Amino acid sequence: AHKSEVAHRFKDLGEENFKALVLIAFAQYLQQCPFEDHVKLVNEVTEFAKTCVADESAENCDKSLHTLFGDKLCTVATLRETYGEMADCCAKQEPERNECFLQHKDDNPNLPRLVRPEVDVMCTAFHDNEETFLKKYLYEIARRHPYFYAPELLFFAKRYKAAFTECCQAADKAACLLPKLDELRDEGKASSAKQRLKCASLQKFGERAFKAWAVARLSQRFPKAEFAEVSKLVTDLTKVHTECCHGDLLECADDRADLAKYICENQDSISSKLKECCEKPLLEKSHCIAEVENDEMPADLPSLAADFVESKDVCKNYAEAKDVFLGMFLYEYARRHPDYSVVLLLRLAKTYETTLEKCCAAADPHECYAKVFDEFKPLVEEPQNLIKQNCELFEQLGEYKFQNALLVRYTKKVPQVSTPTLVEVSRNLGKVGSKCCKHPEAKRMPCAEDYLSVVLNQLCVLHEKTPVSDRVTKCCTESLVNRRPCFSALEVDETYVPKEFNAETFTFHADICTLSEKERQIKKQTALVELVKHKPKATKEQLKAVMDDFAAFVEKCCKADDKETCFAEEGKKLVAASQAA
Ligand SMILES: C[C@](O)(CS(=O)(=O)c1ccc(F)cc1)C(=O)Nc1ccc(C#N)c(C(F)(F)F)c1
Repeated sequence: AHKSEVAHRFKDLGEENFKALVLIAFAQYLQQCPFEDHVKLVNEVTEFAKTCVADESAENCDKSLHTLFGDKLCTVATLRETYGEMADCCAKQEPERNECFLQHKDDNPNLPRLVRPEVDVMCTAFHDNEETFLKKYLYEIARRHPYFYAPELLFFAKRYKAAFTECCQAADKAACLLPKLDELRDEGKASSAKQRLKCASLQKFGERAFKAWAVARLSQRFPKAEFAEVSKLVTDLTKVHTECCHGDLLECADDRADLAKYICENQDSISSKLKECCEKPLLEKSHCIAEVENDEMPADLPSLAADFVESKDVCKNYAEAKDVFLGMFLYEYARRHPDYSVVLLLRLAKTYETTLEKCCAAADPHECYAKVFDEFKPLVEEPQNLIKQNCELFEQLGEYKFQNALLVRYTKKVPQVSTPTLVEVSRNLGKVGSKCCKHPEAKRMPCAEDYLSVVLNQLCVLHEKTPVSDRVTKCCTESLVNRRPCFSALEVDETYVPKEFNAETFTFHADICTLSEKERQIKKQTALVELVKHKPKATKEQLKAVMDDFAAFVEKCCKADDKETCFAEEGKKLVAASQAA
């Protein structure tokens, strides 16, 4: 092992990525902390790290990264008045302190909306002080996204920098800049959500849950690779994410760089698709390897029957190494089905596992588990149908109206759920329609189903913060694999007593005329969830009336050029109609 860990990571990562990764670590633990305080702390930690590189036996150079980083964070976090119960983490020592910070990560920090300033003013600040502009980005995203995959946030940290470098020198700065920023915002929300699911799996369901997931996905991605190679990649990938999820970001970034390096040096044994990625710089290389197209599978792969049902050693091999054998099953089933969602492949492996458990205790196990693959049929057909059915509804409704349909459905199922959580989750589910229905069938399932997992997990973690519905808690705690059907099965809450009516939540203001079309949609969708919470028995027919009427007076008052009287009177008609009943 290494004398001085901060020295080892400092020299392995280089100064620039060290400081950026420590700034993220700090920002993801103490989300409410001001930017300038975090930068000062990172500066001190970094100065110290440099004394350790020069001399590894200097005073505190042999402490853990968390002891070093923890103490520095607590110089500003022991402040209970301006923060809160983050002060109690500083009453603990490692490793209990880090565990405390991990458990206090807030998925919905009460933090200001991030308003985007004039392209002209953004561009001025960028040339003025480049480094600080980019630290500000790192900081703002990390405190709002406490599980953002740190190494990818650095890649995320290299691209807006490229965007600003290029677009601030363009003739039309805004035409260059905005679509690049819009695309980075969306893909960043997708990245965050994707990583929250990896962490939720690791932290709540264990390393074994995560590995089976990795075996399934990497076997689809690298179908030419040998099981022993996939297994090695799974081990290295699992160690990387366990570290980031456990707040060991320096180690996480280092072990990821090592893995991308390993992958590119063993390319002929992994995938035929890695060529271009492996010529890119470190950050875009790692990103490219992570998003790479599936390799084409080998041509005439055998049936899998002779290794997993017909063989006389099926029950013996399972007994002697349950986990690598099932891993082998998942490797072989998943390589052959890039058209199956990861979550479907994990269900198939569980059904095979539960079948061996029952049948390897029978008279002749072979006669018991003989028709095992036959039982996969309804498991396979079921996602296919939901997706066919749901994509058809999408085509006749369009994204926006599709979202509204889910808002109404999901509000009736679980009306106790926070309104901003219902809006976000339904809108994002509605984004499955756009992103996945555009595909031919055999590509649809992984796209639609694996993305639902990401979105339902957001629902689970947002609801976990302040739980309000036992049934959501149940679906969220029961399994990972069984989450989508546990949610689909939920029926309309009859027990739910309607909400009283509040004028304010259905009264709008002129400031809505200044918002983008999208924000204005989000506003109407918010009002729509509140409508259903007020009258949950209302018919789809009734709903569309108040919706179209909402649209007309938004239309009418934004073109009324008066004294907010438009948004007042039309907000008084709703207050009068309610006081009357
Ligand atoms: C004017 C400025 O505040 C310059 S800056 O203070 O150095 C800064 C840079 C990046 C930030 F995310 C926040 C603040 C700025 O660029 N702010 C800003 C605010 C919100 C968003 C968003 N979304 C952005 C963007 F660069 F990310 F678009 C930038």
